[PDB]
Amino acid sequence: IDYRGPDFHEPTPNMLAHLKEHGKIISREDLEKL
Amino acid sequence: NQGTVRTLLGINKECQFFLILSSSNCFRIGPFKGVKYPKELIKKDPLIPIRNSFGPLGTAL
Amino acid sequence: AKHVREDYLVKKLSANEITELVRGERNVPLIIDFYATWCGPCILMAQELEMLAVEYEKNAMIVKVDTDDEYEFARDMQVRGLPTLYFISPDPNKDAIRTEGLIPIQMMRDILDNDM
Amino acid sequence: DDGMDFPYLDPPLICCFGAVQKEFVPSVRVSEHQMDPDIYSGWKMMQWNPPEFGRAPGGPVSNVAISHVRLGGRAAVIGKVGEDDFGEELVLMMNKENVQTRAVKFDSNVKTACSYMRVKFSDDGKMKMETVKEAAEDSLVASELNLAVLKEARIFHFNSEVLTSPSMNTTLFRAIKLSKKFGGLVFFDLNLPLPLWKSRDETREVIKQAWEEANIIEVSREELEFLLDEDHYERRKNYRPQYYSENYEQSKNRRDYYHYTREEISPLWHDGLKFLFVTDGTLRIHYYAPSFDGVVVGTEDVLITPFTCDRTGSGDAVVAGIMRKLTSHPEMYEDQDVLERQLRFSIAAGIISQWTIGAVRGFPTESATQNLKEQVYVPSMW
Amino acid sequence: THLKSGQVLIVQFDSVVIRSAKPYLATPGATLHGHYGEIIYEGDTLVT
Repeated sequence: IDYRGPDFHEPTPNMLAHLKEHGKIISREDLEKL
Repeated sequence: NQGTVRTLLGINKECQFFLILSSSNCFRIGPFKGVKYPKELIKKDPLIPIRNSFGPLGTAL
Repeated sequence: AKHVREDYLVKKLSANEITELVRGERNVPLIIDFYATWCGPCILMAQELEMLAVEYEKNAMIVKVDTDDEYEFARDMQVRGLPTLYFISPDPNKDAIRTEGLIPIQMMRDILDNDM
Repeated sequence: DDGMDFPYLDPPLICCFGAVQKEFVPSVRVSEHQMDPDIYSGWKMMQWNPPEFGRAPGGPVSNVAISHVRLGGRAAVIGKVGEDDFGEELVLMMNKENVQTRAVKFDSNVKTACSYMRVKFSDDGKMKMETVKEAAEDSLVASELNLAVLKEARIFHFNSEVLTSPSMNTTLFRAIKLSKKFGGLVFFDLNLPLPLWKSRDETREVIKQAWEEANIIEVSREELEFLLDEDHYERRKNYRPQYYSENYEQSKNRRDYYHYTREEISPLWHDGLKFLFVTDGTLRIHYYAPSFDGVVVGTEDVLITPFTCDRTGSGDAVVAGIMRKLTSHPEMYEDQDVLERQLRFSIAAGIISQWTIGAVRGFPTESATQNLKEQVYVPSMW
Repeated sequence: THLKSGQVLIVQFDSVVIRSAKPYLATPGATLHGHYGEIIYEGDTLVT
């Protein structure tokens, strides 16, 4: 079954990856604490 | 989209709505035949094409 | 923004950007797609172009023009039907190719490989 | 050309002259509404609400021939294809559905559906293109015309696309002369290409020579108002009275199905014409004859299947049904009742053709068309 | 001419304007909802 196509919704985004803004990596979090 | 106002009013005031009558509310019934002659006309005395109508007596200046 | 990949690879460009692309120096074959939203067979053409834009990662550039936006420009390009594709060679010596109708993807590959 | 022993077969042959193409939409204008430039999953919303010119969009002549033969008739196609894989598969597709290909010419000089142009940057920075080498479809010369289809065929059908190329102009006129010499009618379909939607005067100058040679002409509702007056016929459609309606129907604000009078289509009328057809999609068909005129009422439904609706190719089915009933029943020319009764088959075919995706994938059968005609129309009409 | 429903608005020499209406037959012991000339909206009731 070919997804995408005309009769299927847009692809579901990975929820962690979808959180572009309200989420930071551990390195930046460590850096901003000092 | 035009329309004619229609104020209920009637020298009464409880909530005071008002109506708009458009061409979609009222229509015209096609042509028919009937009598339209009912007159008591008089005799003309045309002067300068402005009419001086008088029926019973002669011209009265 | 580098966090989630784009769902669609073909980029929509205006008429002036297409003029700049064709006039300017190029090193890869160029594909110009003419399409409209009300078009019937253009959904299949869009899907096939989206598939083609993945196999040719960086060896080709694929763009589309919306005739509802740029109508006079589409008319000037001698377009007499919506499902139209233009193949532009990377060199100015070779002439361009106009294809009309819902052509198969394999013939598109043959066009921009063996003739461009 | 006189070689024959036995009489021709029962269904009269139809001559289909033009260009062989796959899923082509010639008539293109500027649609007011657009539905997202990238997401094609929502483009189907433009098939429920067409832009009023793609309501019943006609296509190539091969589509018309296929729809005609699928409706129980017989058709033949004149055209030229290249010695490519695409050219060899187009003829295979046409052959798979009993379309005669005795008049399709294979050549190796040109490639199918591919035309070589040249960039011609003009003053300012507006690019142009000039056809250096023509495509295979529009490269038919008068020498390679099958003088057997023209003799046998009783109706010559062609569309206006062939008027956009120099060589096919002469080839088409030679074919018309031959067919008329052999006694065949001329059916003109006005599926105007994009360049012909520029101005009324230029298009009228272009199509005058072909228009004056036609015996039957089929145009859409927009292709007639464009040819007479777009501004006047658009102002007349959107008009509501300031005070009071006129009869009662005007007081319901229904859709505008205007039946043009014979004094408005007079500039597009000539002595040789036998029929003028104006189709407002599948909704209505206005027919004009030398001695009478009228309108056939129909309907449409694309919301019956909102996910598999695709209006492309319905006009070809309508025209094919018209031709099939014209050739099957020869008494429709001078009988208004029979004309109205036989013109609902075309409406049923056009209704069915909008229920599937793909122009050639879902052309209706004759039995299905008759079934829908009988199921939609009251027994008195059918 | 087969006149339609409504109330005659204009009585011209050979024409009539009808303004349209909608009769509702009401039986004895019924409950009219509203005074004379009550502005009736699209869904509100008239009689029980």
